[PDB]
Amino acid sequence: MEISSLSSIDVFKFNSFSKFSNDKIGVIYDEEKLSKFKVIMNSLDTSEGIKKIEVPKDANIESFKYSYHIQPNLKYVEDNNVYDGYFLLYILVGDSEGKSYIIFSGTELSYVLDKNNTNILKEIFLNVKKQQ
Amino acid sequence: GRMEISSLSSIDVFKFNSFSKFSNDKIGVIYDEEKLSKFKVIMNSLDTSEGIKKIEVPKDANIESFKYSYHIQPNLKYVEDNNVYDGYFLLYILVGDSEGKSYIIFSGTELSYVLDKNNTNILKEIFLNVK
Repeated sequence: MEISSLSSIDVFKFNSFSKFSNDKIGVIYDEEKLSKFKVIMNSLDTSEGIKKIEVPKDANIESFKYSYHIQPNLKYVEDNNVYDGYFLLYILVGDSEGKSYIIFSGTELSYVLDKNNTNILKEIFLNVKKQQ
Repeated sequence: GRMEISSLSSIDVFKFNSFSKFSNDKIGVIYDEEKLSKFKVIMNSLDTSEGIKKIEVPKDANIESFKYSYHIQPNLKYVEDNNVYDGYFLLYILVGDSEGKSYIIFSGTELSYVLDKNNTNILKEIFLNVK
C-alpha cells in the first residue's frame, strides 16, 4: 500500500489525545503543500530523519508551534488498483528541540520527525485558514 | 499532480552521446529498491520542491563537468484517472558539477530542471557503480 496522491487535508483543533476532533479549522488544498506531506507520509518507515516511537503521553500542545488533528484525504495503490482512503492523525509540529510528532488516532502508532522534516511541516501548516 | 509515479521497476542506463537524440548505447540497469524509490521521489517533486527548479535547457553544458552523465529510461507505474498505467521517460541526466548541481533534461523537449546539492547527493547514491 503506497500513497499515490493527496486531494486535501482537513484541519481540526487539537482538543484531545484520545478522540479525533470535530472542531474544524480549515482545509489545505495547495498542490505543493500536499505533495510535501505525501512524501513525509510515504517515508515514515524508510527515512533516517523519522523514527517510530512510543506515543509521547505527556506531550502537550503549548510546547509546539502548531498542533492539529488532521485528516489527509488520499489515493493509494494496492494490487495494481487505485483506492480512496484517509488517515486520522494528531500532529505536533516544532518543539523547542525542532522535533515534530505524528500520532495515528485510535492507535499507539507514532513517529518523531527531525529538524529537516519539521521545517517542511512548518511550510505545510503555515496560515491554515477557514474560508469565511 | 494528475500523474503520479507509484513505483519504478528499473532504470536502463545508456551512454551520454548526444544532446538531441536518445542513446541506444546500453551501459547497464539499476534494479535496487532503495535507489529506485529515491529516484521516484525526485521525479514526483520536480514542480513541488524548493531544491528543484525548472530552467531553459542548458545551451553550453559539457559532460566532462559532471561526475556522471547518462541517458536514462526509468521504467515505471503511475496513477492517472484512478488507473495504474505502465510508462517510462527518456531523460538526459548530468550529475554533480563543480557547484554540486545536477540537471535532468526530457529528451525531445524543452523541459529541463536543475537540482540542488541535496538532490545531487541522492543522485550520486543512485548512479554509483552502474553495471
